[PDB]
Amino acid sequence: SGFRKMAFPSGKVEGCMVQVTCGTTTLNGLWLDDVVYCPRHVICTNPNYEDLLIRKSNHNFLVQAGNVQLRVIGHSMQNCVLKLKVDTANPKTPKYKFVRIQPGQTFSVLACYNGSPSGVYQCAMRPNFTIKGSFLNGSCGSVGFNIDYDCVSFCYMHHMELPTGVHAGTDLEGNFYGPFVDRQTAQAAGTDTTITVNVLAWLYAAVINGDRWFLNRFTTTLNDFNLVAMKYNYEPLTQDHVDILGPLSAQTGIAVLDMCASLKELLQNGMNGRTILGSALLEDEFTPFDVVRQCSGVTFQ
Amino acid sequence: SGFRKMAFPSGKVEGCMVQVTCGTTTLNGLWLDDVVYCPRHVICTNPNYEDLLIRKSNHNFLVQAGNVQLRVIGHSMQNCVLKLKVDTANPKTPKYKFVRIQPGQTFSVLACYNGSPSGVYQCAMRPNFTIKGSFLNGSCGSVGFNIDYDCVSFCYMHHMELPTGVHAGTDLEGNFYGPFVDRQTAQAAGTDTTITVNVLAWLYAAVINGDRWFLNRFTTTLNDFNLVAMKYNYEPLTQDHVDILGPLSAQTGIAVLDMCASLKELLQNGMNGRTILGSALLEDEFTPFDVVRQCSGVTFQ
Repeated sequence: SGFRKMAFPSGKVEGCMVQVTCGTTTLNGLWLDDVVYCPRHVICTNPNYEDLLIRKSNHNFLVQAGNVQLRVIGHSMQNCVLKLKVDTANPKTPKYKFVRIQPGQTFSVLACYNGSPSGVYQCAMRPNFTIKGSFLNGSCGSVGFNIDYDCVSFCYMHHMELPTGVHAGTDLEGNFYGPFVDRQTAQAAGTDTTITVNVLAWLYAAVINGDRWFLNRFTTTLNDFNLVAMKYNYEPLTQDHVDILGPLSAQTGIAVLDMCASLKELLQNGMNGRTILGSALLEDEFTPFDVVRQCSGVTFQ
Repeated sequence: SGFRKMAFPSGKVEGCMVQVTCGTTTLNGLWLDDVVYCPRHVICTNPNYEDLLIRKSNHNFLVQAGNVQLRVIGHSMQNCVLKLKVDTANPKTPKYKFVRIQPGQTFSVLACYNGSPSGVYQCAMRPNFTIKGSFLNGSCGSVGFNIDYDCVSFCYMHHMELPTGVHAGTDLEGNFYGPFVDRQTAQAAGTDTTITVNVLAWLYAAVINGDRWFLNRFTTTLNDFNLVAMKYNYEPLTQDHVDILGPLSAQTGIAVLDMCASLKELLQNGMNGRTILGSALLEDEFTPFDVVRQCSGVTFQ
């Protein structure tokens, strides 16, 4: 019992974190097999990165894997990330994949400085394709990921802080999440929404953990919910959402539409000083999978 | 910028997590050098563990380090943990220490099942020597820890869930945190309090992150604060607390006693629908060190 913002064990990823330096720019790189991935704004000197990259040679890239120099024997650009071919395959290379996540999906971040892992936290991709992360100067290149049995699914590389303090970055093929670019523009996060399906998964987590207050006798149709949801800046709840909550509905015997009625009342009346799962806010950064994982027993390795 | 419940990178500890089986009991063990540490309630069959342990032989203990059997060549009891001498030193043994933490101090938990690491989360030792953790059956033996440069300071081994769903365990010498025992009694958590020094450190974290609302013109003496603190079930604030908040007072230029006056008003008026650092509650599970670490840049490896 208990419920915690849990992150995946980070060792498999720590073994891949390196330091990439070229010029006066130092950031973090991801070393898989004989490639080191890192953000392309490490390239020297309003940019045009194809120009700047042809301007460069391998020996410009200093790659530090712990105490060991790493010799760059080739480079290339893949959208907003640099692929730096090195002469050594990372012996600690886990089985891995590059996958792109949907808004509302969660992942773990291994925040890094100078290729040294600093901390690990769990977060979600906001519906506006930002993440509310914790990053300081030099965290560029830190990656986000999930673990499934033994496989590391890399989904995120960190590029920049947006003026509101939220964070933007790319998948591991270099394609940004959201309408953001790796150059200095006036770019801002669009207005965010609350991930309704996640809040419902969290409420089930509260019920599983004995917090049964918020529940009620009422029920509601999906349409009538979404009419109230939209009013409170909540994502629409789809039939697929309802199906994905099914197993949690089963395990607790509270029908999905019943839980929506509780959410409806929670939105309309607030919480009146009570709390759910140690929180005075409705939490939207736990998916249905996260709840099941943290309430059934599933491990990884 | 941003602020997250961050946990230490867990790889150094994952390399030490093993599986310990004897009888029909399976739990997690900690493999450092040629010792495997684990809770003693793994011993077979109202207990008297000295009796039960002399009843046993090495070959009763099945120790699984991944795919590799581990041969137990000796055992012994150290308070509530079992030390199982094995014939192989853990090649992945990090530099480490066994340290005992004070209530109010935080640590990372690597929740494990069957020696396989499941997740990592940050938590604090409650003033009543419980932790609000996230554990399922089989998490016994999961360890808590901090990392300081390269050194893993093991501070916690998980033993049991208390009737309120909070968690109790020992340091790595087997001495419990709080008045709890590893036998079936009516034991319960005593009434908890809020870790005042931590809430103040968190408020500084909010100020550092632009959340400047809660602040005010007022001030307060330490005595007058504690008179209001005690009323709201908050730990007393000591002069040493005030000194430890010093650097954060400096960095933000809000005197410690001024921040206490804001806390005083927050306790007296509540938050009026606003939030601090994404929370509608005053958070007491970040120490002054945690805030500085997550707002200055400090790494580990």
